[PDB]
Amino acid sequence: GKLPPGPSPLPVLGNLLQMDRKGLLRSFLRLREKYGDVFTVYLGSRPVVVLCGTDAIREALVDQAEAFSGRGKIAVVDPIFQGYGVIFANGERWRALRRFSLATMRDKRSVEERIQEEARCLVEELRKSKGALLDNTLLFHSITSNIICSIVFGKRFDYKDPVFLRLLDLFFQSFSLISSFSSQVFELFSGFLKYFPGTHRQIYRNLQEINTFIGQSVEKHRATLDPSNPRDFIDVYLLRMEKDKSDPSSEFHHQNLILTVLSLFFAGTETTSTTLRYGFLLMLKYPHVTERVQKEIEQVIGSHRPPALDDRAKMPYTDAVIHEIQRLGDLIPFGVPHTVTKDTQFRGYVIPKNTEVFPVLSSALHDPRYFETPNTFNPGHFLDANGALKRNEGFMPFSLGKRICLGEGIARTELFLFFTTILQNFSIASPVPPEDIDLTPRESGVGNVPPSYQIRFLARH
Ligand code: HEM
Ligand SMILES: OC[C@H]1O[C@H](O[C@H]2[C@H](O)[C@@H](O)[C@H](OCCCCCC3CCCCC3)O[C@@H]2CO)[C@H](O)[C@@H](O)[C@@H]1O
Ligand SMILES: *C(=O)Cc1cc2ccccc2c2ccccc12
Repeated sequence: GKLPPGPSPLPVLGNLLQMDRKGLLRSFLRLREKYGDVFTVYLGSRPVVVLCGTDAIREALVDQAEAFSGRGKIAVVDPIFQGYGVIFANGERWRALRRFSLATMRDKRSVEERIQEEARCLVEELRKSKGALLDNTLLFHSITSNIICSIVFGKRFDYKDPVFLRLLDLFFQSFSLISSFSSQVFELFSGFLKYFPGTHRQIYRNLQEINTFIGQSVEKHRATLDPSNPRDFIDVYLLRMEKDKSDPSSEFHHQNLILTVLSLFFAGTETTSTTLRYGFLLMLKYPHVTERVQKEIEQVIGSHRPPALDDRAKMPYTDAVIHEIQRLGDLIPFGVPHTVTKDTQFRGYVIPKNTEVFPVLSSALHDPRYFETPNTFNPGHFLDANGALKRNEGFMPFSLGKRICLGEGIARTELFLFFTTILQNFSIASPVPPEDIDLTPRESGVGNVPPSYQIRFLARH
């Protein structure tokens, strides 16, 4: 017995009265001030253990990896996934799906070359605009999704493709709704609120419309399949289904196929797109940073050949900028919920099997032990005296352990290549003066959404 300390819950409302009106994160952080780095809060009738500060998150996700390798539910999307797909699977199912998903993408065209192709495509599209004002939200969604579309469907979509844009539109307005205050209220009281209209029904329709698109893509694949030459993620999955016909315990069937594909879209598009969008807002607010990036781009890569992934090792400052963008961006602030896979002894407290655990990544990315000024943009957080890249234990935007972001490599490959290839060909400007640029996110929840802004991409001759 004895859970981490916490405020006295009510039978139904849990700790509702102890919460902050600003959000779940702001509630989590306010309770840390009173109860410390590891506490219990009751979101409704269920208890969750919240983990604050670098040291405590590492003590759980790294030191007791297996115990904290369990995935928790998110109320607004569970109806879609229902424990199927790689993100929300558990036990043997997750282990199977994740291993497959790693091994599949770990090896036609490499993921690096696909990203380079999208980079080239983006630069060509940005030249068209001829240095006019634009909101980069749409294009940043397109490129990120086009990487996943390349991995999954075995091709990419033109930026002004209407069906692509329509399904992109609805898929992305889903993240806006997921990160809303209303959806956070739904997290606590889904048991009652599910029978009533709300954001959750819209998120339901939007994700089902994509599941439907995936479903029929799977069928186009099943019908154009060449076993000798699997073109993408789906083909490899389908061939795996054939190999596991006789095995009754195989997880490689329809529901897992559909929802793993969505999972790769659901996870591998938005935050990447948002990180890039936040990136350029900071790059507008700090032209001198941008200038030493482009200076480093010039020195290492040139202005002729496109940037490649082995240039990163030779570009510590740009790498430090990217790290710092990711750190300050803080796109998944209270992380994605884990559960303990068994009864777990932790920091003198005992966490009962299947209890939900919240690794607050914001409290780690803003840890004053590891960063001088946690609230100020400073690529220097990741630079030593020699101007070399410097690992920082507080840096965990992809979380840690067995559940670490399955697509870390891909993300950082996207981030690097997109940032460098854009800034190689383009200098940036905005009608808003640097010192007048606001960084406060438009929405804050399980995802942070940076405010929308106008930007110029001016070709460099
Ligand atoms: C800006 C880039 C990205 C960031 C910061 C990010 C962050 C995260 C975080 C915080 C988690 C939760 C891990 C946990 O349970 O603690 C996660 C999980 C996951 N991510 Fe990402 N992500 C990014 C992009 C991607 C990409 C490009 C992919 C692949 C296409 C991807 C695929 C996944 C998957 C499959 C999981 C669940 C893995 C599991 O539960 O075992 N993500 N990511
Ligand atoms: O090139 C023309 C031929 O290709 C067609 O493919 C269509 C298909 O109808 C269809 O696959 C496609 O629509 C794709 C919508 C994009 C969905 C991807 C989203 C899913 C996740 C969230 C964001 C991206 O549009 C394609 C047009 O390029 C069809 O196969 C034919 O009708 C047509 O003759
Ligand atoms: C950024 O990738 C957004 C995001 C990722 C994610 C990854 C795994 C599980 C759940 C995730 C999210 C849930 C809710 C909102 C955003 C995300």
